[PDB]
Amino acid sequence: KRPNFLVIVADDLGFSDIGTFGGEIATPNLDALAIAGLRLTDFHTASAASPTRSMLLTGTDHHIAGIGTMAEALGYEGHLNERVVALPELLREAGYQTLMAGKWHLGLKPEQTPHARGFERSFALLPGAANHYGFEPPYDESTPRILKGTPALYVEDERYLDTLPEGFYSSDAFGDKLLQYLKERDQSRPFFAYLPFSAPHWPLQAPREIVEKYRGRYDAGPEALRQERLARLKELGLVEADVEAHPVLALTREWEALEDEERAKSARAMEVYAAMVERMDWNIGRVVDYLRRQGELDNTFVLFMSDNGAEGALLEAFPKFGPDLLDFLDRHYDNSLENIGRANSYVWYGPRWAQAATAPSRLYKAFTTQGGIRVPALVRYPRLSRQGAISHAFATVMDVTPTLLDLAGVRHPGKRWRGREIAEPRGRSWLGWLSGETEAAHDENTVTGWGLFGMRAIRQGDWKAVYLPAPVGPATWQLYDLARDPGEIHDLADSQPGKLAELIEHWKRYVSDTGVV
Ligand SMILES: O=P(O)(Oc1cccc(Br)c1)c1ccccc1
Ligand SMILES: [Ca+2]
Repeated sequence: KRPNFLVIVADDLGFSDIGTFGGEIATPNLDALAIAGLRLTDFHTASAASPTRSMLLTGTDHHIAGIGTMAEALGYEGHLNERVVALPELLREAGYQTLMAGKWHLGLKPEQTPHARGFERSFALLPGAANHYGFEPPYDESTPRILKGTPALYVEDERYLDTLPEGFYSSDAFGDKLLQYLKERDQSRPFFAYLPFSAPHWPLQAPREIVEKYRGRYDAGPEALRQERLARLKELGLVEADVEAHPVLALTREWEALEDEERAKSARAMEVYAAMVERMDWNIGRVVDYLRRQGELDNTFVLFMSDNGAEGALLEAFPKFGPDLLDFLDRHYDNSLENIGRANSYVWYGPRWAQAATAPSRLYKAFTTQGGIRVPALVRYPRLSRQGAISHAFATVMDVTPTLLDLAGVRHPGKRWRGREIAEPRGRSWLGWLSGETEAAHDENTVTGWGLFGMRAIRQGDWKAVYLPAPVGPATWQLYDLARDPGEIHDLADSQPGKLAELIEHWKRYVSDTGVV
């Protein structure tokens, strides 16, 4: 009996959003998995979506894997490249049926789809985002660049779909298709099921009957929400009782300065966001419940994670996502209070709502601070001894591929594969740790880097240096002790210059080992 694998990925979901991670959002199915399983407080991705995915499915750094930056902002090919082999390719050759429904974000062309990169069945959104209901604006030269880059471009296997079924809603469709593939499976061989949702990613959109469950829940605003989330994190033991939260940084007006109408719309956005997450969770339950009734769940290793920190961006602030985003939305969408959440609305919830969900951490998605890279994760697999607990052991998304190969009885092919030279995993298997033999998969000497959009981080043990350029940081290296300062508040660069210079060496090594530009 070799295990099945179920890897579920939420898109821009925040660290404390779900119930068992401190949240008020209804997530009964993930909560059952998390309390019985092991929850992780020091698990890491990249600061953004496609880089994190490139890493999940190869076991090495996104700069090696082809996503050195996002395609949309151009191993810098803009897709998963031929210098790496992908987990599903490896498992498919060892007898696993490879199944996916969800967001891909690792290439748009035939030779780059899931069906080209190791999946026997796949239903995928290829770009980084799209309208959850398939409602499309007009496309021409003049359409905002951010909209031109996010059409509802789906594929099933090799067939690019020219229409979507009626009632299409992204999370419900991904639940539907993965269930179909599981029910159609060969019941006497194991599976690798990959369930990358595009929820709760903008535009924020969800069925009204779920949104209505949160009516008025967010009327006290995002600081009030942050205070609730931090109290609950502490109460549950997810964060140390006296942790100092990083201060909230935003260029928008604070809740109390806002006019009544603006508040009503901003709260309605966060109501919609909550319904996205509950509705995601509902589709996760349909899949998990089917596996359970089949007698398969207990020999399934289940991993759930978000792909980056919660999304604080103001899409109207990046004129390269335009020209004229807001004017185009005014003319083509209906963002009135009543309509927010339907197919022809288009909103994002902004920096303050997002910081409520990353607290105590500094900032959010697209930064190299812990706000952008520390994400919620859980593992439910009852053959592991380390279950029912909360672990603060350091771990990354690069650890997953090695772990699953290990569990599957499969050797990584080393440096050549299908007659091409290839990269070897930078992560470490979780099996010694999760099987209870060791306290963690890494130690006080483990070195890890990040670099993206001109920001840097370098970590060794619990020591981390960060580099944020202008206008979002001081354009210099800052040094943090994450054992004492999870908020990355107290810069130690002057009190501990030897430690920093050491980390700076490690950074140069990372640049040269990974090909960072
Ligand atoms: O994965 P994505 O959500 O990532 C980012 C990263 C930095 C800033 C922003 Br805004 C979105 C994204 C979605 C669609 C097109 C381009 C990028
Ligand atoms: Ca994402």
